[PDB]
Amino acid sequence: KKTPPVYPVTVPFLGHIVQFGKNPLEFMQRCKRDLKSGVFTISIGGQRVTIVGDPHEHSRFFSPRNEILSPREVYTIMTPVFGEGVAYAAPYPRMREQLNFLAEELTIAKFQNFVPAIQHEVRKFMAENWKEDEGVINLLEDCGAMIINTACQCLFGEDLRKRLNARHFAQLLSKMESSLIPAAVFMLPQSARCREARAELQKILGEIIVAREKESDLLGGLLKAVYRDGTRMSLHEVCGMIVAAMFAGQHTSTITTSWSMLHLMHPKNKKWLDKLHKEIDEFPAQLNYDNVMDEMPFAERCVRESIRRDPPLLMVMRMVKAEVKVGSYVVPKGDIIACSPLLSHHDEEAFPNPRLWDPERDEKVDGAFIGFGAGVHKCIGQKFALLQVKTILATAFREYDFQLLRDEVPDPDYHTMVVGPTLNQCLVKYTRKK
Ligand code: HEM
Ligand SMILES: CC(C)c1ccc(NC(=O)O[C@H](Cn2ccnc2)c2ccc(Cl)cc2)cc1
Repeated sequence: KKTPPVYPVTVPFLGHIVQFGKNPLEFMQRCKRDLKSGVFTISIGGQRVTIVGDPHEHSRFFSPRNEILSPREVYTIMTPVFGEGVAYAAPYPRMREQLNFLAEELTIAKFQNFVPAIQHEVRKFMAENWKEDEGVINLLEDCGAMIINTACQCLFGEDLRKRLNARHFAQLLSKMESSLIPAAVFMLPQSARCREARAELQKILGEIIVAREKESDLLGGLLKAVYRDGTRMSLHEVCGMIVAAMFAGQHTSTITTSWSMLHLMHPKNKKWLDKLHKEIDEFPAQLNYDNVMDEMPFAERCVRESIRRDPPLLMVMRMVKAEVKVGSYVVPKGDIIACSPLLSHHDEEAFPNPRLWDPERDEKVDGAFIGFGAGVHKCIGQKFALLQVKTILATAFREYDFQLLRDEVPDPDYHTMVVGPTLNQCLVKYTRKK
């Protein structure tokens, strides 16, 4: 009549903290089987963390509006990176405007100059960093830029990038994130050390609008935005949404792209690689949007299966404000309710052989895949990242072949906020192709 089962903890203060850390997948795979339930409640620090790990129930986590399931108090962490009154740090109704504000820029209105834009960008890095017909790549780090390069290129305006190069906008981002550290979702020089990089970027920004006025891109659209009460976003409000737009893209999509390339370059998986080829071969250098979008479905599957196997975002969380029932269990207001792409995508009814990479697999429980989340919190970056990644792939597997130094694919380093493949494992020997 109330609640789902709880897991053993040997010593309380710790809870499950290192048991999670070592391997969150193993740990969760264990708990689920051992607790004979897809829905179960673990504990961090005498804080209650009840996971939603049975796929059929995802509706229960992703469907309810923020009041009933509220994300803010979980993501409070980002407030300094995003700003104090933005995204979650903003109140929800006003936040919704921000999401649609952002959404009206990733609107497929502006996607028409993107493809030819990121493509050219992929080459510019390749011809300048991939120089020889014999190759070195730390693909994870090389995709890190190729991603942040093409994106800035796509969303940063000509007058914007000159001032703030792609190469070193990363530098600000990767000085903002360093603020964000482990073990904070359930519990300063850097507050400053990061505030500085944000106040920096911000003035770098407010100094561009003056040149904008006394005289269009993500920023362009963002300033032309007026709220419900006919307000316009303050300097530092807009500043954050750019940060947030770009933070969200950089790692996920880098990882997604790397994880992606890896499986395809692998000898294990090379009927796919040549199925990619039967797909992208008759396509020319001239990449138009119809090509990526209308005529790249197989390649899309790969990227999706990449994200399926190893979701870059292991957990997503709400603070249970009202109390919500899930299957036959009930989640008590005061609990943190979580839902995990990582665990869910390894349910075997949903995804048989879940560590196997099969682009041409389909979810056998409708809704299982939650890589881009679901319900009232569906990712708004999805079609864009999907378009970045697809085009990067096409361009690269275009004129090239790839080899992995290793006998099999890198291990998911679960030792970060946003999980991608291992760093020291991700080296790849490139050779040129015609
Ligand atoms: C490419 C890999 C990506 C993955 C796997 C991903 C995954 C997700 C997930 C799971 C959520 C919501 C889940 C939760 O709140 O717990 C989400 C939300 C969001 N994503 Fe993404 N995302 C990706 C790329 C992007 C990109 C490229 C953008 C922007 C260009 C973006 C912008 C957002 C935004 C704005 C939200 C807010 C949704 C909300 O909380 O209401 N994401 N993403
Ligand atoms: C500007 C406004 C609409 C806006 C509001 C919210 C977000 N949220 C957001 O980016 O979520 C990222 C994860 N993510 C990565 C890819 N897609 C999503 C995130 C990571 C870690 C924590 Cl703790 C919380 C959130 C983005 C823009």
